[PDB]
Amino acid sequence: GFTGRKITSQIFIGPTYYQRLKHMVDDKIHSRARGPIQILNRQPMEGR
Amino acid sequence: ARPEWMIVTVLPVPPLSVRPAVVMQRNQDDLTHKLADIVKINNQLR
RNA sequence: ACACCCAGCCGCAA
Repeated sequence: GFTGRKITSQIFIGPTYYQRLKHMVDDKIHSRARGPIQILNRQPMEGR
Repeated sequence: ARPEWMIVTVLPVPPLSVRPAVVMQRNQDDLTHKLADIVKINNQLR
């Protein structure tokens, strides 16, 4: 794609079925900086 | 640590920090309920 | 100057 030169090998192409999964990075992402604090342990809490 | 201190005769009552009480937006911790029960039975025996 | 209490149960990711 970049150079336009033929690839030396010969790639294996063709259609096939793919599935999007429930797992999404926008949901799994998380960060914390001195946020809310647990009542008992006086420590950071559970879950994003 | 003495042998006579082996037996508990004055049961310590932990502060509220150990047994925090949280209102539902006044719920009591399980330990708080148990300590209410034991003081109740102590008064009954008295 | 924030607002949401906790135990249990279950599914699921590496």
